[PDB]
Amino acid sequence: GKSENTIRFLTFNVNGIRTFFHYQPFSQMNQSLRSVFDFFRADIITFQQLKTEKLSISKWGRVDGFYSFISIPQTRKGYSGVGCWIRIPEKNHPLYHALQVVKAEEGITGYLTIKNGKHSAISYRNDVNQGIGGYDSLDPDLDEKSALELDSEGRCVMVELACGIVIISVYCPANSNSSEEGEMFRLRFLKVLLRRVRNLDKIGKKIVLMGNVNVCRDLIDSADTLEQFSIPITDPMGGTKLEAQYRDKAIQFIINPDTPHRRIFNQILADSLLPDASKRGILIDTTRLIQTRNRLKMYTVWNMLKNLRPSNYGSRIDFILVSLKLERCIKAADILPDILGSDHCPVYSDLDILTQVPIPKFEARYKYNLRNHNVLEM
Amino acid sequence: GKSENTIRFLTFNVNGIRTFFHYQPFSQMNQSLRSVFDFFRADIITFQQLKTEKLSISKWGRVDGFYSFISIPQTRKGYSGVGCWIRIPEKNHPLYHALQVVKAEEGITGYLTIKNGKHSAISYRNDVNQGIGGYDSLDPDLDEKSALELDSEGRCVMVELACGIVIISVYCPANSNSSEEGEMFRLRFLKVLLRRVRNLDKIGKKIVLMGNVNVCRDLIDSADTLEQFSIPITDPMGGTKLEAQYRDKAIQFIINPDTPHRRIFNQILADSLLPDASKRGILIDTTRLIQTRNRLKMYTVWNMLKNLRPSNYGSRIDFILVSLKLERCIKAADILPDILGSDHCPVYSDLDILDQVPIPKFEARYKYNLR
DNA sequence: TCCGAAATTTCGG
DNA sequence: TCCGAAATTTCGG
Ligand SMILES: [Ca+2]
Repeated sequence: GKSENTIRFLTFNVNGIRTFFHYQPFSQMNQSLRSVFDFFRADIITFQQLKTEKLSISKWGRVDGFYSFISIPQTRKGYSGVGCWIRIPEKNHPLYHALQVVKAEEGITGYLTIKNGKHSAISYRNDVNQGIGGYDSLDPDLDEKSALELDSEGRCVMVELACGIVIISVYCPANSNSSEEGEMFRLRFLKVLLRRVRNLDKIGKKIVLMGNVNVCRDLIDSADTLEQFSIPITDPMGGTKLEAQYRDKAIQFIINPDTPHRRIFNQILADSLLPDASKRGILIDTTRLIQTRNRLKMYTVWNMLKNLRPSNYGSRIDFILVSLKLERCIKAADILPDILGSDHCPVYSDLDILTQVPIPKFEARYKYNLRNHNVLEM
Repeated sequence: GKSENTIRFLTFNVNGIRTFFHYQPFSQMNQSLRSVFDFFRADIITFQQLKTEKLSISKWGRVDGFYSFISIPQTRKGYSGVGCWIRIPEKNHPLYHALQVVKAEEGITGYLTIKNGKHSAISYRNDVNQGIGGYDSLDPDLDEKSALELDSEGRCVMVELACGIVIISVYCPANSNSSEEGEMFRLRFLKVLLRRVRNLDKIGKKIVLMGNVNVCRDLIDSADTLEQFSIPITDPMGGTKLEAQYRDKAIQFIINPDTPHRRIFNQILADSLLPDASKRGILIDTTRLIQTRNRLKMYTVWNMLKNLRPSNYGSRIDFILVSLKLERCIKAADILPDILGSDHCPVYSDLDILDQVPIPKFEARYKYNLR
């Protein structure tokens, strides 16, 4: 179970929020996200790949006892989409002032807009009281046209708490078709994201970056590559010995020039296998911290398989990454591969952290005007 | 060489039956389908994508010694079109009573009509002595309008023999423009067709499904996808080694939710790569059975505009599928990539059957009113 | 006579 | 990467 006064972060690539509610035990919960969140005993939850539409936000955006922040594509339906939910504790709770949401933002670039008046619209970069900040040079040749296109697929939601913690929930592109246009989009997204994180860290923000990064960081987290190199997994807790016996191949997995995204992602992890990780990384893999590097077969995705978790198959591309200043707060971190309903499994981590501000305009009830989703609309 | 009890099935996406007669050796046959069928020594033949018109049926629908069953669009000329031809054996032949055509049908839904009199027509679903059967719930919400729309492009011809064999000749939609409405039409056509196959199989018919399915079943039948995954082909007979090293991509190819037509086609294949194919599928890929899964680059279509036929870079979308009840009959099966005349190549399979009547009204002489 | 539940087969990933 | 969810077939008062 979870401790009494810790915040449980939960990430889950549901691969269709409507479809995941068709599996036990969630099929018994009448499509109630509140029942799901109480089932996992979670307080800050992010769901990636919602595959939803604006009409359905009247259901996923109103959760009793929670704040809802949801980002979907502007026009394309049933594609991508990220949601983040912050539990509202009671006034007599010690984490009441900590879990106060002071800001909320959509995207990584800051060029996305929020309703400002009748026909007016202002982006997050121009409003310092609503934008979280850290937009200082995310890319060398980044104009508004490319930044809006980079944020056009509903892949990021940002939430800032009163205790100075910025939660960044991402569903990074995967480039599943192996195209040149898709690979450049993937690399540009990752570089802008990690740069945005580095900017917020210099300002002094405690950063929790979690979600589906679609990047494998170490060789031991790739069932396909371990079979390609004929490396047998005999000891389920023999990860350190495997990385010592195959030190050369473990490093080649990261710095492989055919896969620069693996190198870019490792360059921000302080606990990376690269020797100079502690001199350049600022984020810590919470799951690898608690489970250690000995645990093998610690996979969070089994592509296209929602009903079974086969052996010798799968990867780990779902993470909960925290700033160095939050390493001393990690009390628990694991995965839940027995949960069915998606080709991904949930990942959770418990952190011990221990005037009024209006609700941010990006809250789902305001961003999507849920008070008007009535009969003619539905 | 073939025995006396051997039946040669042949399928060919001619892509314009008039244009296919321009190439060797068919240009010296004076546009005689009888000469073409004798050239292949074939007994049951289906040509897809005829691109003909009602005026020209008087030639393609009157083949000496053959029954002719041709389906074309109602109004659109030079588009789609399917034809099936059954050889009429002599009375001194052991397969004379087996090759008797007892029924014939147009389309997959049965909602199409047939001539009955003067200003009065009846569909195949209402007449039991003309319809083949198996119409029981082919789709959840299928009305008369959407079904006739599904059978409006002349893409299917069904023929039932006296020995219980039902030959289904199809030219399934391809969705070339890659539109949302076209993908739904393709998916609904493929679902209704395969459901009609399972219904006729439960009734007890020995089904032979052949034609242009426009769907790749396995990764090894797609030069495009093999190059996308950066899978080189060195040994032309190393299909088992390729599928073993790339087992993940081979299975993800079948169950990929982004390409559901590949999943739907696989569920009816008894020889599908999935673990439950033996209990779940009812059809056998004759070409894959005889050529085995080792033969790579067994393509039946190539992009002519990109000149990919010389290098044998293409796909296999043309099949001859048979019921499990006909499994022990398959004596030979191969593709014929050396035959010119189209951007596809023919496919054949030999079945040993080893086992008068009024001609159906859908025959070409009755359906299109021939003198 | 509608109703539903167990048993069974088929489906999608 | 076989497995749970969906559909259907069966059974009976
Ligand atoms: Ca709780």
